[PDB]
Amino acid sequence: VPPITDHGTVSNLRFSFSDAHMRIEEGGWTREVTNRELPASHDLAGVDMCLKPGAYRELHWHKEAEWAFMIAGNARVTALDAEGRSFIDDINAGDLWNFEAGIPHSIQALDQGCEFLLVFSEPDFSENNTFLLTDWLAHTPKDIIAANFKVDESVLANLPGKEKYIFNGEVPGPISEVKKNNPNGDVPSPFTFHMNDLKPHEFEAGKVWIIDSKVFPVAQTISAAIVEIQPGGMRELHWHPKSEEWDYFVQGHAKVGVFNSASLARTFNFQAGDVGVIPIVAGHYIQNIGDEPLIFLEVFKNPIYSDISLNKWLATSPTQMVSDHLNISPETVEQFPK
Amino acid sequence: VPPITDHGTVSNLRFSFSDAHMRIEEGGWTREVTNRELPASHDLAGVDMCLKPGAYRELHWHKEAEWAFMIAGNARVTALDAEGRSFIDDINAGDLWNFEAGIPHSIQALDQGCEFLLVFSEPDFSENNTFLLTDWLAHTPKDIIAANFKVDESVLANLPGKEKYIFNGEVPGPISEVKKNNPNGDVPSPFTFHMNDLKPHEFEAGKVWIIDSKVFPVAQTISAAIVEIQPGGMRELHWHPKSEEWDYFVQGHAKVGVFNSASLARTFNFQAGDVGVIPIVAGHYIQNIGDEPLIFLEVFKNPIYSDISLNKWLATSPTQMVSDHLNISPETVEQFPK
Amino acid sequence: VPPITDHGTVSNLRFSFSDAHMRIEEGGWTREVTNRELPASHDLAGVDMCLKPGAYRELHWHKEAEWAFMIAGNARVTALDAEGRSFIDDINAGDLWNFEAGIPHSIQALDQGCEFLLVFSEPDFSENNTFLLTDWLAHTPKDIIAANFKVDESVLANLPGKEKYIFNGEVPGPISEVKKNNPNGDVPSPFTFHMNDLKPHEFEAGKVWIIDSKVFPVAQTISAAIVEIQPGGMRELHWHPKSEEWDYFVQGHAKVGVFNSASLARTFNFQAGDVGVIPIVAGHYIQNIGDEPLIFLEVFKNPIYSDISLNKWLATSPTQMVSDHLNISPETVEQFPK
Amino acid sequence: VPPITDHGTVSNLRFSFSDAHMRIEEGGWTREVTNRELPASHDLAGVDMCLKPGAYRELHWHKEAEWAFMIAGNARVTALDAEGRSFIDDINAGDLWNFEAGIPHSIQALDQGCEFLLVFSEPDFSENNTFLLTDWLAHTPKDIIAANFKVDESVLANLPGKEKYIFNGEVPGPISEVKKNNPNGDVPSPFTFHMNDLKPHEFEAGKVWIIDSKVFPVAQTISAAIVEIQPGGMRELHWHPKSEEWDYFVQGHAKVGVFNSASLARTFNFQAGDVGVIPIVAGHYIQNIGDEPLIFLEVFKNPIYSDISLNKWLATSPTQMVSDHLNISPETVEQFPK
Amino acid sequence: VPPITDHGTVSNLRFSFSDAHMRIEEGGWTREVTNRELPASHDLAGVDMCLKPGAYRELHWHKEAEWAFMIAGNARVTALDAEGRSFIDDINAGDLWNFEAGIPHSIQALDQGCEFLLVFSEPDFSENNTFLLTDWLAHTPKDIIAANFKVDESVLANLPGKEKYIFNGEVPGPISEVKKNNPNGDVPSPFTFHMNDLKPHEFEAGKVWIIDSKVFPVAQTISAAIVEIQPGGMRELHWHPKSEEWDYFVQGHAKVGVFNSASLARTFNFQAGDVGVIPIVAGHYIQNIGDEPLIFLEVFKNPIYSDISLNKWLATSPTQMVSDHLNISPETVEQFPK
Amino acid sequence: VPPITDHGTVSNLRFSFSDAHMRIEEGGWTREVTNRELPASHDLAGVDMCLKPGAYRELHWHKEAEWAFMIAGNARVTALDAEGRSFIDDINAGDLWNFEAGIPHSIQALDQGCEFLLVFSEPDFSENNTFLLTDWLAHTPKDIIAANFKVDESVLANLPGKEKYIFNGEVPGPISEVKKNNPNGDVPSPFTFHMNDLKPHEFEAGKVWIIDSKVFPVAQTISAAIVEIQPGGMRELHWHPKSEEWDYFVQGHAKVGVFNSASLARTFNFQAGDVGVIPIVAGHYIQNIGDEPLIFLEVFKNPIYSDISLNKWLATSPTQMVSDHLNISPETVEQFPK
Ligand SMILES: [Mn+2]
Ligand SMILES: [Mn+2]
Ligand SMILES: [Mn+2]
Ligand SMILES: [Mn+2]
Ligand SMILES: [Mn+2]
Ligand SMILES: [Mn+2]
Ligand SMILES: [Mn+2]
Ligand SMILES: [Mn+2]
Ligand SMILES: [Mn+2]
Ligand SMILES: [Mn+2]
Repeated sequence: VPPITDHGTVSNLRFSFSDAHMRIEEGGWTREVTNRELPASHDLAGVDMCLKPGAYRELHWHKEAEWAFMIAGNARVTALDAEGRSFIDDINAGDLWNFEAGIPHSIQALDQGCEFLLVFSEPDFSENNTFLLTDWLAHTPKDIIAANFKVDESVLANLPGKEKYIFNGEVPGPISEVKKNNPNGDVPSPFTFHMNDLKPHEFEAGKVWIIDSKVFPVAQTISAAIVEIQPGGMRELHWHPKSEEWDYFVQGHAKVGVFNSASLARTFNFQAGDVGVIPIVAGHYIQNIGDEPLIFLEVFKNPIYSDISLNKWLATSPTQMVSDHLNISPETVEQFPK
Repeated sequence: VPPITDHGTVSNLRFSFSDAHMRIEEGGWTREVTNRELPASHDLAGVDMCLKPGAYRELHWHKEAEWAFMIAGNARVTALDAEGRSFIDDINAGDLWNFEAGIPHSIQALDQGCEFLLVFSEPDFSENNTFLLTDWLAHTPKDIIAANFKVDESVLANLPGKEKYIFNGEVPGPISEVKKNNPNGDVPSPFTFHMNDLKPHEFEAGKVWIIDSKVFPVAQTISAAIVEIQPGGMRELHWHPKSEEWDYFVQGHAKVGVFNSASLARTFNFQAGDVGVIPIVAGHYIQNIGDEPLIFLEVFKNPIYSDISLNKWLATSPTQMVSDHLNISPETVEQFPK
Repeated sequence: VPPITDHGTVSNLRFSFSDAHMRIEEGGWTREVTNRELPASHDLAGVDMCLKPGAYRELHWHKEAEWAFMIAGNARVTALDAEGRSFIDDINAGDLWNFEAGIPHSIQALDQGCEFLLVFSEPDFSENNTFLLTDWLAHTPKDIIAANFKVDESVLANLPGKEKYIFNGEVPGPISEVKKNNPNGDVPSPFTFHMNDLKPHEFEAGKVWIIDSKVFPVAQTISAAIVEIQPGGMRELHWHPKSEEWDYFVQGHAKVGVFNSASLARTFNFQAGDVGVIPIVAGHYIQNIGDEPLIFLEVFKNPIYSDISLNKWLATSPTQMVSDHLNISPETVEQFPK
Repeated sequence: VPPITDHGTVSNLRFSFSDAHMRIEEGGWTREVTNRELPASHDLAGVDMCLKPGAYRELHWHKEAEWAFMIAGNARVTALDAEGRSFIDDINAGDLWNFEAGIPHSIQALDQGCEFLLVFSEPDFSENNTFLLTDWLAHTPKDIIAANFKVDESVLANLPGKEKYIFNGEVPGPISEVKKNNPNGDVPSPFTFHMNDLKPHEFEAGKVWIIDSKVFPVAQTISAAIVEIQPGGMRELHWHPKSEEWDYFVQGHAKVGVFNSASLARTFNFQAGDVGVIPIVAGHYIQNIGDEPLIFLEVFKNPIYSDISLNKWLATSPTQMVSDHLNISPETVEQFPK
Repeated sequence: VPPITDHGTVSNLRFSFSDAHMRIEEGGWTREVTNRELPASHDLAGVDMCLKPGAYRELHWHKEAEWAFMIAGNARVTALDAEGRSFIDDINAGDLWNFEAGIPHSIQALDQGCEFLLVFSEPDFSENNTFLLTDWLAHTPKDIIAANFKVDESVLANLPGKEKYIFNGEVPGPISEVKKNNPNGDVPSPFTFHMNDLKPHEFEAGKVWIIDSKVFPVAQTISAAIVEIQPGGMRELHWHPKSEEWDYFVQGHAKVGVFNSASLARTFNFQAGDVGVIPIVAGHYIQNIGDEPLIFLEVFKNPIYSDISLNKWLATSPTQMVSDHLNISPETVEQFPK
Repeated sequence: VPPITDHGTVSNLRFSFSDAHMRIEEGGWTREVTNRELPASHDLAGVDMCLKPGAYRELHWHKEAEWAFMIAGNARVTALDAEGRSFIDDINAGDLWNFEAGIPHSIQALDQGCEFLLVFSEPDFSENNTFLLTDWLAHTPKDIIAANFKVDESVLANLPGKEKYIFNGEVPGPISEVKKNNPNGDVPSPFTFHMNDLKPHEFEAGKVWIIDSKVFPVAQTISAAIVEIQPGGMRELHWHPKSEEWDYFVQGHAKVGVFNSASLARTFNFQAGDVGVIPIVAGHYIQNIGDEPLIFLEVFKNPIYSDISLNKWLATSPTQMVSDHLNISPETVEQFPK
């Protein structure tokens, strides 16, 4: 039963990962929520990926930018930038990584295994359309690859003739034991973000970690806010002035209300496996309706996080004006949060 | 009777605000010219709005950016930026304001009433599709609103159940009396521009006030030039190398000739209240053909104003080249203004 | 007969200037390759132009940005910027010029005649739809032109009533004797790039000059790399992470291999007159299959050049990782170029 | 001052031919209203053309189908169908003609001169991009034209090198003196409709002539209704179930009210020479608000005319239903016109 | 856990009505599945609507065509065609109705209440964007309505100023005593289809009712197949050569396998509330995986039903060919069903 | 060197099959020309296919329609229609076949081998995106297929795990000994057209076979004209009033001149392997400039062939009109061909 205040035609704004197709491979599985599942999304698409301990996410690159939140476990990522500088790191649950457009990279689960959420900067992304190393070489002439590698063709007899995508491997050693020497050195700012290094803005019902370009300098395309709200609390009525919002609910149960313009309003129930979308500058709230902390990510195709809270808007507006607006006494306006 | 020099298929570039449907409300009226009326417009849309003394344009926001030229009267504007800092000011005829995308604001006419022109950073804008405070709260559950405001549900019984848009109010007190304290402070650069602060570039036939981001720093999306051309004068043949041009004619009568590419040319007569469009990098002139000084706004979806004049181009081009081009002697080409 | 490793549906990527329609004029000829010829090109379009000694390319402008490589001969360019500062220079084979959007300019061949390649910042550009001075003036009322020049209309009796486009003239004098005085002075950074000022990056089989905004400051829209590859040489396997690639072969014979995503691969034979396109972030190689040096241009709609080589990528990647990927031992992997 | 019952954003639906550019030629003039003037039109475009006595509209053809209503004067039209069959006729004020897609034809005014309205089956038509006989031959090699006509090239010496479009001529002789012999014979059904052959449907306030494919068999693409409404009369509330409606107001002053769905309503005043558009299945009324008979054409891109009257709908609806809907007693519902 | 025989990226093809937002009214409720929920749907949109006894679905029309399947209960429909002929009928569960584009109609539940499925001839339809009688009259001037009904304005004082959409009423009397006298008579063929008049085609695993234009003459836009499959049964491997398929599952549990081209295949699990889509000419099967009979609707935007069965295709094909294809002996090919 | 009469921007209208990628399979080869090679084509796409004697083109179907011309050799086709009726026939060079949308079919070369041209009813077609029998079953679960065929899964052990597309087989026996029995019988009209059954209309320089739905009833989507032009002859100036033209040149060298509207004209040379495009209603000619007869196919997405010749148009127009048009004498006009 929807609220008495819902009205008009608003698109579906919710899709569960459990309704997504499961590509299962030895060493892990993958599934995605794209604009082919949720057409209200115009900026971002999400992939939920899981790797068994030591399993590879095959070396690859793509036209889109990658933003990743570590759901569980631990993993190692490697990458190379456009100036020939290399990057290597290990991360645990709660951490992020970020590869801007066309930056090649790898992921390998460590002893714990891993599950992570990836966000891609085009709404029509697909994991089955990424540029894979083994696919690339499987479709390059062996004389050409031999000339490139400066070796003889016989050495390349056992190159795969078909991609691996996600495949099993052994847990690697320590970084200092595996890191390869590069005369260009490392990338000047990490492609990774370790989350204890940031402390969250605390509000009444919970906490918010804001990770944008001002916190994570390489993240020039996608930014996010990790929100944790205790039971009975609520993310207050607000909107984002610059961009559509793309949500992934990590844990808990929420009631989400969205008001587009023109008497348009809809309310949805979200839970821990769901992706949601808030249209651009649409006014919305997210209320905890479960007994455990509600954790989710607001993600945006925008290097800068920004939002606007209704309470703040009214607090800075002349009191007689808000009173004439809301048909409530100035005295009662004066007691709203500030 | 068009000039014999006109040729080819050129879109219509003229539309009168008097030919737009007028939304009249208790306390004011509004009418708009968009790509639903002038499809040659690809960047901007115009709104002509009128407020009775003390009347509010309801607290609201939109996805688009706002640029406003004050036609008549006086008014007060309030706003809040993305970092929580507030803004309040009074403006008179000739002044400007600017709200970048998603910045909420209110307008209240003062004792004189006011008429103003608003320009929006999308060609398909509509005043009837704005995000209104009362609409938002009318479509939010009352328990949710109460929890947000941290008050009891009964307090919100007299909340409007329907938008106000433009409604009557009493002329407010002085800012020094009505302003609210904000621990975040004021916005660092005003959302307002007082036009007496600006000196015009003066040429033979008139004056041009140029207001772009180097003059009006918050205006990062839309910039403009106010042009006044005396009787017998002309805006010389020129073009803008980076963007389409959108005109509003304040006063006077003009003959405007536009040359798109490929032997396409069309001539229009404009008068006060007309909206016009010059295609991107199209060559054009604007001649005063009336008894009175001609005043209009050239407005652009571009942070930097720029143009290129024909006479300057020829004066800097080698004389033999201009001579071979125009079949005119070097001596008289040397006679052109520089 | 295509290689066994090619697979799938890849668009055509090759189009010959010899297959483009030739507009012949008094004083020169022109032909173009656009997405009306090569729909896989989404960013840029190419124009091949030839001018007889002393011949004019008519004074003109366009919405698009111009990046030009001088194929043969010598020529003079003139231009004017938005701040009223002028530019004039002479250039030889191998030199470049660049006029950003809407910057008006002219070209005149010198004693040798000239042939040059122009690349434009929209894939649907057209040489037959540029903004011509005489086309403009032929479609402006003569009273208006008279007022603009403030001459009497008698002087304008011989204005062309029709474009000239490309017309004959005398080889002009030295810059020092023909240059016109401009109180605003010259442009602060040249619209020209003399290739003798830049040393090539040299690798084993050849050389490449990289010219982008860090080398050629006015070129904020288009960048390029001029590549020369000795017989038996090859441009090593790589991709461009940010942009589509647009190629013009100057001289020689090449075999070009392209790997799009999803096991998509195609091989092409390219020749002296040919235009090619490599899709965004597509992996590719370019092998010289002739006995004369292969010269070509990689051009991009991007102010910064960027690429990533497979050799460097594997070089910076952990050896066990590369070995697990490619089904070859660490020992032979340790033998790849770096 | 719009009715208080108007609401919401409705496109502009009115455009006056007097605001369209007038292409004037020796022997006549032309002007058009297309989606470049009235973007709410998605099906049809209008042309208002005037020919001096004996004047030709040049032999031509186009991709679109044209429907013509003769406003004043008399004319002769000729055409050819796809089976090699020819057609020739004379027509007067009030008469129609119809040329399906690609059917070539000519128009020549007779002694009175003529003005006529043409309607075209694409909203983006323009008269300046029609296929002209002289244009065609002016851009065909003269040897090719010579071989085609089986003649030698010097008779083609005075072939126009440029179109004629509208040029002067002598009022031709009688058809029985002028008709050329065609072994394929005449077309089986005339490309013309003489309006005196048609009985009007008579209603309370006026007359309706309905001409669709059941009446005018060749007009398989465009149909129409000529409506005349007496002073004080009204075109009753109705809608057209299958297509958009395109109007030309021949004479009088009208108030036209349009209701799209979702509480969207707009009201316009129309006068002679105005073109209007009613969106698909939109409900509308047309009231005469002048003292002279209101005459206009409702035109549709549809071979069959159809409409549905509100009064008829209510009369055929169960009385308790109409009452339950309108909160009016059965006693009153039984009194509506049926 | 998907089958291994699945591969590649196929859009989501399943959406549950229970995940669609519910519009609740006094007397009924509504919910829809469109391409805002199911973007793979390119032809049709679905509405699940339920009415309380005596409740009206308001008199209305829409630009799209309506095809309706009666899920439960009984109801009365009324309509009017383009020739002024009337229609009224009652239907029970399992029956259909059909209103082509713009045909006005009403629905009123009888004593039992009703639930029905509506399918509309555009994928972006919306129940909240329908043309309602009262919405229309609420936005028509009262003087205009007074003239239209030929009554004085005092009678129209109680006209709704706002839509009703779905509202309560009394179960009406028999058609014979409530039917209104229309001098134009009844429509020539009913807008209704009583399913007991049609015998199903029987196959061993179930039954198929095929309803297209040859059986239901007014239904010229949408046709359907009602399929019932016993436990252990299967709708054999087949495709439809001319159209997309739009599915609504009435009862049961199904496993549906879809094979698009190019090794793309996906399998879904369907049940009672679900909507599905089969892309055009895609090969598919539907297996009953429950204990109860599986009942569903295959619906098409196509007046004629068509399919092609794999078994028949192979049976009519030369056995040497089928054997050469499938690597099966001829004798085994000879025992496939035919 | 293009004619003096060419002018303006025309798309490229030519592409050679020799420039298309050739997919080689044991037993044959295939290559295609689509809008990824020739973006001016908006209706049709071409495939050039060659099958070794006895080789199969795998059993398949597609969304688009097939119209095919037999270039050389002989072949056998099989198909099944939507009413369960089967078709089988063998054909030789010069014959056609036609399978409407979604009609499944097979091709097998006979003793001679075969090469044929296929034309498809969408411009973005690709042979590598066809629905293949083995692809379908290889991506269908084998339990499902076994239940479908009512066999044991053991039987399905050797089903391919991958498409066959083009594979070798033995040249089959006579139709009467291989045709399978079908209780529904054969299709009422053949999907094949034997060209010896058609007499060509003979004109002066050559012959024309016109094959459309009035000649070839199953061909309701694509029609064609086979044109043979003797040396020194020419296909006269003409245009097609209803559709774009798609050409394939069987034999010879041609000069083709195309006139779009608005002074747009371009001329191309076509030869033995070329595909061409003529825009809709564009006026054009095709002249033989070789020493052998020029044979080509004009193909159209239109069930009815139609064209309009300039000579017929002028012969049927009043002579004074043609004379005033062309500035030619009435007597010289009267000697034009008729
Ligand atoms: Mn990745
Ligand atoms: Mn938010
Ligand atoms: Mn300007
Ligand atoms: Mn240029
Ligand atoms: Mn490259
Ligand atoms: Mn015409
Ligand atoms: Mn009407
Ligand atoms: Mn309905
Ligand atoms: Mn089916
Ligand atoms: Mn032709």
